[PDB]
Amino acid sequence: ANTPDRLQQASLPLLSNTNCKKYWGTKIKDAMICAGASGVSSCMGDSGGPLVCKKNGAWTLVGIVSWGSSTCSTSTPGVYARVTALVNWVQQTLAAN
Amino acid sequence: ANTPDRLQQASLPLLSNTNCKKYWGTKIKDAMICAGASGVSSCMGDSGGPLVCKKNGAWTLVGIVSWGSSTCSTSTPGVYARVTALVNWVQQTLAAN
Amino acid sequence: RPDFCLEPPYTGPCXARIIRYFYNAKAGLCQTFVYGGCRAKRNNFKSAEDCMRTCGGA
Amino acid sequence: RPDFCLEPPYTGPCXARIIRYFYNAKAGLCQTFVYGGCRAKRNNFKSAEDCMRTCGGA
Amino acid sequence: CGVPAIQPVLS
Amino acid sequence: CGVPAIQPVLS
Amino acid sequence: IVNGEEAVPGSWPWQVSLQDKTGFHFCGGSLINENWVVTAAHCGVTTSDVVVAGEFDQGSSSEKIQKLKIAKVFKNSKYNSLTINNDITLLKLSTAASFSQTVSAVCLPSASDDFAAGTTCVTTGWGLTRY
Amino acid sequence: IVNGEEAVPGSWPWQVSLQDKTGFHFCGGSLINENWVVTAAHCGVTTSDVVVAGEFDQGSSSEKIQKLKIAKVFKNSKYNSLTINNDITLLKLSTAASFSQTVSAVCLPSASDDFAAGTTCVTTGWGLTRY
Repeated sequence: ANTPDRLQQASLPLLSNTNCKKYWGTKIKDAMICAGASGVSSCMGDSGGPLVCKKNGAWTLVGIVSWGSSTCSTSTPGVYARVTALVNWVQQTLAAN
Repeated sequence: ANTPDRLQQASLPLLSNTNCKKYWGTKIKDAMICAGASGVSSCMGDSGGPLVCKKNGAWTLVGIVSWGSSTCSTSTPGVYARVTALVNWVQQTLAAN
Repeated sequence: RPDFCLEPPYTGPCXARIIRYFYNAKAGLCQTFVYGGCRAKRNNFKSAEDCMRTCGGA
Repeated sequence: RPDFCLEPPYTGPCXARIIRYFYNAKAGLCQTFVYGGCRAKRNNFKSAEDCMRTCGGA
Repeated sequence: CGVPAIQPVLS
Repeated sequence: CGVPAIQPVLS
Repeated sequence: IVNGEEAVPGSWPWQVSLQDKTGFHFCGGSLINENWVVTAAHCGVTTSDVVVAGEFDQGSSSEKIQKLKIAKVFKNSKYNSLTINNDITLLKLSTAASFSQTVSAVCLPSASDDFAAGTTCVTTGWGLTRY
Repeated sequence: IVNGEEAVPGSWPWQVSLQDKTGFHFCGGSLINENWVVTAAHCGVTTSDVVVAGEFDQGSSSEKIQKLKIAKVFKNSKYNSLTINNDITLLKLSTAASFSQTVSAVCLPSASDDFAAGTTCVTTGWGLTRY
């Protein structure tokens, strides 16, 4: 399959670590956050893009598309890099460069 | 879709230009010789190899595998570069180099 | 992109076995194929990079 | 040749779309495929040349 | 940051 | 030339 | 994205497309200011790749976009190539993005922010719509 | 060769395999002496390709073959890339072949030699056995 020409979007819920580990178990690590399993799925070519949530009205980067079901199943949790766990590294890198 | 590991061979008759042009018409040019249409066919990866006949007990290069049916049909004439039309060029090239 | 980017790969009538690249519009990228060595069509490149610079996104 | 040369290409679980090469034993040469970006298997090369030097003829 | 000039429409 | 040390066998 | 929907053009203006020198899209990313993009470490971005900002329709050759060269890649050195943990890389643009109606930055969270389970969030990109 | 048969190993000792630098077989050819191979012009041989002599089983890593570098390629300047006429190239080897039980030369004809229609001849190679 080929990628769509035009930018896509999907709404999807954040999952608790507990509920995410009911599928992925110990593959879920401390700088990961799960979302989806809700009828949509990130897939090939989405990696590195955003998972945003509103914070005080402003879209805020909560996840980075990372990995998931190897057939992009819409019934399993998608896994994203957890930006709150990595943002101190982000700010330090910016400050030094 | 892959080539055989082990070298293959096939016996096959030379065709007259006239009988060869009954299939290929004006595509047969003066430095081509036809052979086959006899249940065997050269195919992808054979190009540039030999078509040999005995001449005074010793195998002599009469054709060079060149072109033919686009599906390597065994009932159409294979076309080979006609070495008698090109051997003067061969000898000249060797002599100069 | 040029329409020739949408034609299937063409091995042609010669009997060589030469590795070339063609753009595969169904997959959206260039793929190898075996070329017979004469009468190439235009969706036939000597590198993946040439192929993608010429047909990428068709 | 190494048996890993005979394994089908592996996209893996990450969600990238990265062009890689794998040896296709059925065709006898390396082809392109889309790799997810993590957990590559060994039949996964960055160029056709690396792929054929490692798996050619398997 | 985080405020698009063109508002998204989510279905 | 033209005389193989190992003689070809044709069918 | 499988079972998503087409975005309103330009309504996700921090979304970038990461492309090789031929224009092939291999990953997305997000602008966090005019000089920096955040993306995933497993995308394997190098300084030969390009950040394309302001894009909507990758099949439209007439769309105004900003093709931006990458000066330096900062892969998080803790990225774990076995577990996929710490999957983040920063791209420092060699030329600043020009912010506009269709190009601008996403906010970053504070390390202590809690986004509750069940919160409806959004993800975007040009990934496959069927596997 | 479609519907041919396996040769007796080494019984066609002028048959060479033309390979790229990785060992991929793309054409055949014939030794005409210790320094020269004749092949087809459309094979597109270059000095980066190699002449492999003495081969039988391309899947056998233990066979005793001679891998011979190519010094210069002499494509017939009259080769017609539209009609395929004059389809001949000479390869001058940078190191001579060593003649042996499994490596030796085919004879060349004279230009006036006549080979009758219907003469049973032989062709050899590692081309496809099915298209």
